[PDB]
Amino acid sequence: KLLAQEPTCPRDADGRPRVFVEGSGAYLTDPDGRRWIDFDNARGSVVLGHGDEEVAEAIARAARGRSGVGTAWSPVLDSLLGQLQEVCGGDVVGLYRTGTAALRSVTCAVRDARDRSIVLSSGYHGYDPMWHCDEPFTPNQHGIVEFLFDLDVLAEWLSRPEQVAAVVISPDHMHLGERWYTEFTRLTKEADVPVIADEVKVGLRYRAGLSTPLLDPAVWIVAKCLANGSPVAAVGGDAHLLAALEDVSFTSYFEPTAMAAATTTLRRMATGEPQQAIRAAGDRFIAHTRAAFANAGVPIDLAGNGNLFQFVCADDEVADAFHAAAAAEGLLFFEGDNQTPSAAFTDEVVEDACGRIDRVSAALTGRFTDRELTEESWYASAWGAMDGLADRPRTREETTAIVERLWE
Amino acid sequence: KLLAQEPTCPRDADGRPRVFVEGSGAYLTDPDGRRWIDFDNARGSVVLGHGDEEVAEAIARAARGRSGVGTAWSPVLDSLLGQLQEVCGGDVVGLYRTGTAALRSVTCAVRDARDRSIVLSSGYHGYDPMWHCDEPFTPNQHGIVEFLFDLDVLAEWLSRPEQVAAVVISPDHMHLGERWYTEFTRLTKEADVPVIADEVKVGLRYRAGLSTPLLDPAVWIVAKCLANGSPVAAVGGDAHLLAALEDVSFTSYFEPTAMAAATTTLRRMATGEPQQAIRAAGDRFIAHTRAAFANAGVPIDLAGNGNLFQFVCADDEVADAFHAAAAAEGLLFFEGDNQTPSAAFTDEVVEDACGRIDRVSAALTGRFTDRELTEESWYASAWGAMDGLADRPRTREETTAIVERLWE
Ligand SMILES: *Cc1c(COP(=O)(O)O)cnc(C)c1O
Ligand SMILES: *Cc1c(COP(=O)(O)O)cnc(C)c1O
Ligand SMILES: [Mg+2]
Ligand SMILES: [Mg+2]
Repeated sequence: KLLAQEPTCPRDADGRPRVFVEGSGAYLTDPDGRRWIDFDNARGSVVLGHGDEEVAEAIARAARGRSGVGTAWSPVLDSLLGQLQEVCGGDVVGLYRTGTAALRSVTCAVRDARDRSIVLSSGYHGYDPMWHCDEPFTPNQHGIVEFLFDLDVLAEWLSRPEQVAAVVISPDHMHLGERWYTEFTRLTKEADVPVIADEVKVGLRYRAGLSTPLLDPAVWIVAKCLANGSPVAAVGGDAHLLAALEDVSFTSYFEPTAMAAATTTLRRMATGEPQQAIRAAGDRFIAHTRAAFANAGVPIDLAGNGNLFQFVCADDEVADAFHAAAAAEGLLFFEGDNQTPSAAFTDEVVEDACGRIDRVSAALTGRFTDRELTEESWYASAWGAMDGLADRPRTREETTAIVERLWE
Repeated sequence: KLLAQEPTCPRDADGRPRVFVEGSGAYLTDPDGRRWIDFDNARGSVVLGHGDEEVAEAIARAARGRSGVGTAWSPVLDSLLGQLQEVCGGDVVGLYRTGTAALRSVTCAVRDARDRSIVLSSGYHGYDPMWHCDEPFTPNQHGIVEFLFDLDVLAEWLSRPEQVAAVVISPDHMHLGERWYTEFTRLTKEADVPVIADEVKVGLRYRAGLSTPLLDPAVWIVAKCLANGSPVAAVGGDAHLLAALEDVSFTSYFEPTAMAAATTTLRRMATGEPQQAIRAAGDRFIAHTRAAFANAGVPIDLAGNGNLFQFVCADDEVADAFHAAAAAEGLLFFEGDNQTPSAAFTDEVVEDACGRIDRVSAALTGRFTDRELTEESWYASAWGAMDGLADRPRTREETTAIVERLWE
C-alpha cells in the first residue's frame, strides 16, 4: 500500500509479488523453504549467479573501505574504463547507475550533437517518460518514432535522412536474424545516420563483446551483463556524439561496492568463459524441453539459445497453464519474456531443471492437444519478449493487421 | 582521457583527479601512504564513516544472497519502505538509484498530475538536462524557471499562480534563515502551489527528519544521508502527485546490497544520534578554524555548522591558495562547496584536523592580510555552495547586478 511504484517482479496468479528470502547460485528459497530454479535472474542481470563468491568477497572488502572510497577516483577505475573500451570499442566511455539513465543521457547527447530532432527507436529503453507513445510510426512529443523493428517504416523515415538524429534499437536475436541486421545496417549507412545500440540486455550476453558484428554502432550501452546485478551501466562510442556527457556527474560515481562488482564481473565476462558455459547448459535445457513438449503434444516451442531464450505458446490460455505448472515445480521463469540462465546453471542444475520440465510436460499433456502453434502465436510471443515485430515474411498489409492486434 | 564524463571529485591544481587507495572512518590513504582527513565524504553521502562495520556486515551478507535476491520482493524492502515513511512522512514512497533520477521522475509526475507546465526551481537537482537554462527568471525549454532563491522573483511568478505546477527547492541553511522559509511558505501557501522539497542533501542531515518544519512539502526526496554512500534515493508525499510513479520500474530495483546499506544506515540516522555527534565535533572544528584564521589576519571565514559548513574566502586567489595549503596538510575539502563531516569525525580526528588547520593558517599568514571579506565575497561563496543568492538585503535592481556578475 505504501509503494507508489509498480516494480516488475515475479507474481503469483493473484498478481501478488512472490517473496524469496535467500538465493545462492541458481536456487532461490521461498518463505516455506521450498527451492526454485531461477531463470529470471534479476531480469538477466545476475549472469554469474546469486551470491557469487568472488564478487561477494570483493564487495565485502569494498564495503570495508579497502578498495577505495566514494569520495575519490580509485586505483581500479582506470582498469574498468580501459577494459570497457577494449571489449566494446569506442572513442570514450561513461558510467551510469541504471540502463534507463544511460539511455536517456546518450540519446539526449546524440540528439544535441546532431542538432536534429527525430529519433527512430525500436525496443525497450527504460522507464523514462521520453519513450512513452500513444501510437507507433509517428513522433511522440519528444520526437521519438517507434518503428517496432519494421524495416519498411524505418526505410521511409530514413528517406528524409537530414531530420533524423539517430536510430536506437535494442537488438533481439531470437526473432531477428542475419537478413534483418544486414538490411538495418545497409539502410542506416545509406542515410548516414548514427546507430545507438541499446545492448543493456544483450551486450556481453553471448560473447566477450557486443551482440552482433553486423551492427556498426556509433554509441553502445551495456549493463545487465556488467556487474552481476549491482547497479552499474556503461556507454561508449564516438566522442563528438557524447560531448554532452561532460555535464554528467552523480554523487555515488565512485561508490566502491558498485565498482568492485563491475570490475570483478567484467574481468570474468571479458574471458568469454561464462557465456560459453551458459550457452552449452542452456542449450541442453532447451533441447530437452522442446523434445518433451513435442512428444507430449503440448503446443509450446522455444526460441533463442542457452544464453537467452523464450517460450512460444499456442495462445495465452496455454501460457497461463504453463506458468502455473512451472511454478508448481519450482521453475521461476520471467513470464512471457526472456529466460537468461547464469553461470551457476551447471550440469547438475540442468538435470534438476529437466526433471521439473518433465513434470510440467506431464501436467499439460492432453489438455491442449488440439491447439496449434500458428504464425499469430509466434508474433504474439515475440512481441511480448522483444517489444516489436519478429522478422517473419509478411506483407505491408499484414504488418498493419499485426500491429493493430498487438498494440497496447 | 577515456572518460566522456566529468565526475565531481577532488582534483589537484592542474585538474587531475586525486587517487585514494583506501579509507576508514574519517581517514583516507593515498598512493604514497599519506593519511588525509575527509570532509567531502562522497559529496556528503558518507555520513557514518568509510567502511562502517555494521553497514559492511549487512552488505556482505546481502552480497552472499542471505537477505534476498535481485530477482524478487524480499522482507527487507517492506522494512525500508516503512522506515522511510516513518521518518519523513507521506502517503506513499518510492525508490531510485540517484538523486538526479528521483528529482526528474518526481518533477515529471507532479507536472503531469497538476496538468500545468511551469515549475519554479531553486537549487541543484541533479545532472539531467531538463534543469539546464541559458538565463535565470525565465522558462527554459522544459518549463523550468530558475529563481535563485529570490523571493521577489518568486512572488512575481506566483502572482499568476494557475500556470505554476510546483515550486521545487533544495533548502540551504547556511545562507537562508528562518525568515526566508517563513516567507517562502507564506507565498506558496497563498498561491496554493505544491512544494517539492529536494532534500537529497539536507534530508536527515541535521536531525531525524527533513531539514525544517517551516517547510510544508507535498513531496520530498532524500538520498545522501540514507545509505552511507550506497546508491539509494527515496521520495514520498501526497499520493495523487506521485500517481505517475506506477510507471517506474528498473532492473536493479531489488538489488540486496543497496537495501542492506539503506536499512542499516537509516536505522541509525533515525535515532538522531549521528547528527548530534557530528554537529558537536564539526562545531569544535569550525570554532578552532575561524579563530586560527582571524588571529593570523587570514581573510577566510566559515558559514554553516558542524553538520554542513563552508569556507568563505575573500576572493578566488585566496581560495586557490587555501585549497593548495589544505591539500599539502592532507585535509580533503570539497573545494568551493560544502564540508560535511561523518560520524567518524570524533574528538581525536578533530584534534588532528585542528593541527592541520594550524599549518594551513601558518602557510597563508602574511600573504593576504590587506584583503577583507566583502559582500561580494559572501555572495560568490554562497553561490558556489548552495547554487543561488544568499538571503542578504538587496533591491530588485541589485539582484540583477549580482546575477549578472555571477552567472556563468
Ligand atoms: C532493462 C532494459 C533497459 C533499462 O534498464 P534499467 O537498468 O532497468 O533502467 C534498457 N534497455 C534494454 C534493452 C533493457 O532490456
Ligand atoms: C547531489 C544532489 C542532487 C543529485 O543527486 P545525485 O545522486 O548526485 O544525482 C540533487 N539535489 C540536491 C539538492 C543535491 O545536493
Ligand atoms: Mg521485456
Ligand atoms: Mg554543489
